[PDB]
Amino acid sequence: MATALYTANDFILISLPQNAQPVTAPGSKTDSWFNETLIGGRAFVSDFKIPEFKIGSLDTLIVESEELSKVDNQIGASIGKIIEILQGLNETSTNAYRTLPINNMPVPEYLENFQWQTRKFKLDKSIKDLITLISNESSQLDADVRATYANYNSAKTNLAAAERKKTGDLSVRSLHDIVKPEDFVLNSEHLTTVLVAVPKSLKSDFEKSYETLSKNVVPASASVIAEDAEYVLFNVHLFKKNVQEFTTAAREKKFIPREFNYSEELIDQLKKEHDSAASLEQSLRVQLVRLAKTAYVDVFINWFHIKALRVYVESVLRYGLPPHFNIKIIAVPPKNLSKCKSELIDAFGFLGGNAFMKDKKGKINKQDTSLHQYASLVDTEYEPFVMYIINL
Amino acid sequence: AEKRTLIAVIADEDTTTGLLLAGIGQITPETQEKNFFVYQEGKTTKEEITDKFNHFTEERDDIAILLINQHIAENIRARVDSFTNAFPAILEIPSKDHPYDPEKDSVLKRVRKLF
Amino acid sequence: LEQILWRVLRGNLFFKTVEIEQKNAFIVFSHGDLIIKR
Amino acid sequence: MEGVYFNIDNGFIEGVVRGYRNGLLSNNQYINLTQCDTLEDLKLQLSSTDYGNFLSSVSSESLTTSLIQEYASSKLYHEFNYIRDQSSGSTRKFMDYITYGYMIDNVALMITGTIHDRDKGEILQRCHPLGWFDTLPTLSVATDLESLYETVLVDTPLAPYFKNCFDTAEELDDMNIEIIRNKLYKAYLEDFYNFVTEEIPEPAKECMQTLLGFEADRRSINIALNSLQSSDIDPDLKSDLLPNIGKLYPLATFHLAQAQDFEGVRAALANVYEYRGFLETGNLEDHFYQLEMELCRDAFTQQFAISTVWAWMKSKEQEVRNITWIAECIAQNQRERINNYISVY
Amino acid sequence: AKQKMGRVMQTAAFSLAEVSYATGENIGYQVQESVSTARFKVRARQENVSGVYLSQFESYIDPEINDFRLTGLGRGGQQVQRAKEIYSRAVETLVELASLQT
Repeated sequence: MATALYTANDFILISLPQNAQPVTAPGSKTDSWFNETLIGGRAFVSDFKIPEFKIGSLDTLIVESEELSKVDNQIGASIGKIIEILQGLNETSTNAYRTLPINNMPVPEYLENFQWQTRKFKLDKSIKDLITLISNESSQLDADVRATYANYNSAKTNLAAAERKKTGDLSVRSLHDIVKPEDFVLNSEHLTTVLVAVPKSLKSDFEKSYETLSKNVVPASASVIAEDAEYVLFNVHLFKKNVQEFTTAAREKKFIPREFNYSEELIDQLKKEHDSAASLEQSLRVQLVRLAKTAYVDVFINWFHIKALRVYVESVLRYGLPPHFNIKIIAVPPKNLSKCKSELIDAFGFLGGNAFMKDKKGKINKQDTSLHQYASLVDTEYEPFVMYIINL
Repeated sequence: AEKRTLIAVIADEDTTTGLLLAGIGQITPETQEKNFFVYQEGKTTKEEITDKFNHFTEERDDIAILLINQHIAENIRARVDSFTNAFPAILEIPSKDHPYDPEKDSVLKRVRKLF
Repeated sequence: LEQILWRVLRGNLFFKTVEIEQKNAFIVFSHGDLIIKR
Repeated sequence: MEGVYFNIDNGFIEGVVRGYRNGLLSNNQYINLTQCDTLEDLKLQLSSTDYGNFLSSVSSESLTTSLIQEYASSKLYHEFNYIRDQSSGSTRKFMDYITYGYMIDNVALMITGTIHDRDKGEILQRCHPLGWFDTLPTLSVATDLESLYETVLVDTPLAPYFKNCFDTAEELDDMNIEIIRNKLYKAYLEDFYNFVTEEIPEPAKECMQTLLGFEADRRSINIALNSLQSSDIDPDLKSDLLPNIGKLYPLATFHLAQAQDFEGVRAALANVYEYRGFLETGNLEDHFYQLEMELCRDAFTQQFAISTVWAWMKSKEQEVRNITWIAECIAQNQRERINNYISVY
Repeated sequence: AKQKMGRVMQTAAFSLAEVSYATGENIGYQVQESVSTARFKVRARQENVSGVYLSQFESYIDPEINDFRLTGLGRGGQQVQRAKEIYSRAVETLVELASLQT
């Protein structure tokens, strides 16, 4: 079905000529057969016709149909990627952004009023440049949201890297938020600052063996200036030459020595790195939300126009004569596309031929191969008329 | 025109294993001889490195650039310094677990004199 | 299967005919003059 | 059950393996060693382990390449040959099959590499209790199935290479170490379930079934992900497909592994794993190591059973690679990538 | 470019040495035995803007040449494949940076 369809309605795009009739109701129009002869009497029909474009030959129509099918599949995957990227941010639930008004109008009202209206497209140019420009615009719109999500993931990785320096286990963390001018003196070469991480059980052994841990030490420094979840932090002042003997006695005592030096630039850069990473991730999430919403809306409109142009090119290439046909969109309810697909395929299956018609219902997609797409370049299912499955 | 597509590698087993895993060299099946020579730390001699550099320098024409480490190039600094042709080109790069040295570059010595 | 693959990969833009031969099968397709490459 | 078995052979090997398992690198030493970036803090935490005895004898601050291989080879040989040489009975005979199954993968790659015309002058041992000059050179030098079956028949008990040589004698699995490694991994995965089902009556095992099922599912997903993008044949057995839990099908693992790219077996197998919907090899490599590392510290709580020694023997492979990657990355003045992403030890 | 190529070659040699030491087996013998073709090649071209002729090199990768069969041994296969891909990715920038020596 679809990766972003939770509680959204399903629609089936069908194309047939203006002089065709069903096999279960001879002498009746397709609109009255869709409205009155629909399953359960609740089938909603909407206009999905568009203006005709300039066609040079069937050779350009086949390459435009294959490029329209590949661009329709790439736009369909790009719409689901932006829908999954917008759903991953926790900005859209499983009952919002799939069954709500998009583009300031409903899905049936906006789909019924879709008559090939654009603000950057024309009706006298080639459809290949418009389909390639729409596929490139949707691919750039999905690539912008993917780059914004990658930048937000890098900012979250920088904030997680700053979180280990901000607190936690005393193995890579350095005191830069509880430092004062009365616990670490580094204004002369005689005295220095050495951090010693000891456990809770070994606090009395480090406090009693702190005087005998190294020569030339400062007494009265046994205090809890910092606290962790696996050890305690203590401050000790001594010479630089006694750091090897104090680190050797601390390593022999089963303690954890910490290499720290008194410097304001290290704490200032350590706090500025976490603040810049937090502000960069906070701005990157807010930019990635609006970029994912605008890329989802532009990918939805470009996916709808590419689906209408691919349905018109598939109906014109599969139908042949005449050049004009009746193309409309039928709105089906949830869990009802199988009856309308089997009734519409069984009713309109006799138009193409009796050897290429088969019973089918719904749309079953797979990860190894996307089926029920009506591809004209790869192996897939085929019917006598133009039939497309769209799951919102 | 293009007449060489293979690159020679003369380095340690880690850099030669990464360069062989990347696909820069291969083994030609016409003579059953590989286009690279692995340098063992303490296992190989200087005669095999000078014979492999002499066989890869003038005995083969499919080598585009001849790779050589700075540590292995120090024992072959006479033959490496004596060879100044660009076919194949000699590029002295830093070895694994060794820093960059300006004295281990044969092109820097000739380029320094009369610069 | 060739008619199903040609109808699935090219639509209804061909002719499906079969002729018995001496074994072999005589097939004939019809299309445009500019679509001979496809 | 408990209170019905009085196996002194499992109690002696459980205490001898518990003596070396007591002074080892725990999860706090690996978490503090991964966050540490100092030579004294890295050597102080790793120095209190079994591999830190060589660092205590030869003091150093920077981990070298040959020192990590010599200390890892002496730690694995002291942790495998010492426990294997002091054990006897069904505990030592069943414990020898775990080292023979790990050495059979390198022995099959050396036997195929000998016929492949490749150079060989040094071979490292991961968990193999036998050296690379007594049993590995005789099986690696021989290329016939009769000499491999005759050399495998002299050892007691029989190794797992006899079934791979019997299956490879008819040319039914592959002509390389890839398909023989996947079929040997599947037969080694079935042998743990056969030995666990056979020893279920006398010994009580609960953590070995969950660790063997999670390690079998992670080994099947890792074997299926290893054959992706490597030109894996769909007809030959190369994805290691087999039922081990009940939520993994062979068509979903082989089909999603070969050319399909369907990660539905990961989310369908469980939701508490590290990777269930991911598709990257980097996140799946750390997720497979984090999932394989789980069920190791919790299995060490129970004693008087071979399930703790089975996970304890398998924890040395991830502990040697994590200690070698952390010592090489911290000694080489760089940051760890796979070790920094993993947090489950 | 020699300094940056030496730093990138030192980082790639450290990652390949860490993956090879973490693998626990001779990966160079299996890579040398399984290596029989050149996946990454170079193209000799004449790009000379000067009084004499100069030598240029352009990196090219074959599409049929896939990754070598060195994976599938459990945990070491993914580290060997990622170390091979990172080794080729560092080797392309190393050859592209070292192409100006001729």
